[PDB]
Amino acid sequence: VVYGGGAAEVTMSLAVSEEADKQRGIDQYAFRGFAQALDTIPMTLAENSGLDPIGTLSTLKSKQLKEKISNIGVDCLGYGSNDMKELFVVDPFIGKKQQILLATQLCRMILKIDNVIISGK
Amino acid sequence: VPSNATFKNKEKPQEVRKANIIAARSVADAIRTSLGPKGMDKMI
Amino acid sequence: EGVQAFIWQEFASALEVIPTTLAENAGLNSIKVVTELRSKHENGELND
Amino acid sequence: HAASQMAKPEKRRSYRNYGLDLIRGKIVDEIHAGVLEPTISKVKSLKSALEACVAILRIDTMITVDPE
Amino acid sequence: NFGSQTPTIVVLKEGTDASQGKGQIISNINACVAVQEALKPTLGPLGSD
Repeated sequence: VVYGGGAAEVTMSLAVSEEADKQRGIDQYAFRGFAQALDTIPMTLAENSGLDPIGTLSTLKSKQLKEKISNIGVDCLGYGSNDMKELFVVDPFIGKKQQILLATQLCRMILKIDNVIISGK
Repeated sequence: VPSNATFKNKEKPQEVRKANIIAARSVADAIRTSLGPKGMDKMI
Repeated sequence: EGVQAFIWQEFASALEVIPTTLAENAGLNSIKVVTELRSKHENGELND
Repeated sequence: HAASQMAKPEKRRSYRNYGLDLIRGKIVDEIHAGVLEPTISKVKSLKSALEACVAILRIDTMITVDPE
Repeated sequence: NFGSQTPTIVVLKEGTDASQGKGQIISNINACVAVQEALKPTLGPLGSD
């Protein structure tokens, strides 16, 4: 089980950015690109709701650093109480786990493409 | 919180500004290879 | 402490294209140079 | 020629001024064969042939504009 | 003798390519190198597709 409303992507984003400081090396910029990509989904929810993606993402990142509660997320319905426990929003974990696997494993094949041969119809 | 204030309309300028930046960065990529003492000449 | 400050963070990173291009045209790794650029330019005021 | 640089001082040197004879298929002295070329012809040729190669190696991208 | 044209007999049927000269075997070398150009970046675990 997981809780939706953008609370899953924000929780997994800060965990990747924290490892980038410990690893450093040439892959330090790789974890930064994956952390900024997870925050796009919460920022996309603020675009359709007419909110500020900068002010919304900054609140979620500051909440996970102050407290360990991962249930805070974006509210597109504007009912308040950013805690997902009171809003009852629930998502399957098997659904969110495939979103990362299908996106990461597909980009791995796309970045390997060099010569593109397209025949005429 | 939503449904109030204002809603953005005529979003084509948002796409026009993106089309102008992408087209401008494409021109800056060809001249980028000529920067610095290691740059190369461009025959036109 | 403002949205104008968040834009200035991208303004400083946009100027890094000039030293990055110098490394790419010379075959050297850009990150390996910039890693040495950030460390040397902290103590040194200029000429680095 | 490889033994000319290592020919070393002491004319007895020799090993130099030898070239190909295409008619007889042998290597003979070009001085006795009567084949000589001006020295300035070698200086202006190597400098002019290099400038043609330098300008080509420096062209990264060719842009061809169609006539109007 | 059957006509004033008197065509000249060609040894090979029309449409046949030519050969010998200089560079005929070189044409076969450049054909394999160009095919090699695509397979070179695909070599190695860091290679492309």
